[PDB]
Amino acid sequence: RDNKQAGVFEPTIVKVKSLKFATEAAITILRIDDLIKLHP
Amino acid sequence: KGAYQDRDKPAQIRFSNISAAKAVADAIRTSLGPKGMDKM
Repeated sequence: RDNKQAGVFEPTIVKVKSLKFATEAAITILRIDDLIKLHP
Repeated sequence: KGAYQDRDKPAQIRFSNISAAKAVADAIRTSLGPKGMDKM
């Protein structure tokens, strides 16, 4: 449809922050290759 | 013509210590070098 005319209107800072958080989460998780779970 | 040994417990203790040290070194061998990953 038209969208940009008057349909959807969202800011860019929110999307930038979401993309940065997703990238940081994908980076901080892919660097894991071993788990050590101790017994209580 | 002599030098007889009648003890075996210190030898087994030393062998077990060497095996434990080798196992520890092999376990910590992953997190080494610039191309290493992180553990959890």
